[PDB]
Amino acid sequence: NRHYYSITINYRKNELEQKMLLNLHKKSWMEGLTLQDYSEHCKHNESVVKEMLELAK
Amino acid sequence: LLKLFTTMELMRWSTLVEDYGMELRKGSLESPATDVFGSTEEGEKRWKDLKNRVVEHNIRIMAKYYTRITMKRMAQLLDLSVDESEAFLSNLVVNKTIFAKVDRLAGIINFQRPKDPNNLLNDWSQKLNSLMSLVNKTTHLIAKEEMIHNLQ
Repeated sequence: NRHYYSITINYRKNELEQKMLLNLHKKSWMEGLTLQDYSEHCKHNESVVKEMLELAK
Repeated sequence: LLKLFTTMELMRWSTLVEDYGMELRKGSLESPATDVFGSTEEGEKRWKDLKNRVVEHNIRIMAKYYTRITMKRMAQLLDLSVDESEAFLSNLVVNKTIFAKVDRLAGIINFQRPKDPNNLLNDWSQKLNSLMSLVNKTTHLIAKEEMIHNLQ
């Protein structure tokens, strides 16, 4: 640290970055029409998750 | 060949009688039909095996369809006995008809209607029906939404 110091770092985020990046990331975790992968896992409850239910037991 | 190709309408082999008969008569082309009937028994085996092979083959074609042609009616349309249809079923049990339904009560058969597991089968139908409705609903939606942009 002698002869050689540092400086603090803060940020800035405006609401277009906030909601564009926010809905960008929520949409990056959501689907297209968003109803798509629902019934898939509803019916993997009948096909796959029953095995995970027995293993859970 | 094209009649043996696919989607065989159940056709009359008496229409094939004149085809094979003049197929013996003409020497214009395929002259060794008399050689197909060359041996006293062998061409007869080819012939009964041939009618047999197509009369099993078309059953394998209509066996794709679940449309239930109700084989007691089919034996009447075929003008053949139900006892040699039991022989046909002896060719079917070795031809793996083993997924089918017969009746003590009726003589009508079913090639489908399994035990139908709803966690497997109606699962699967509900899956591809629902999902294909969703994503096929998705595409031309935004596509026609782009088609109406060009009217402006």
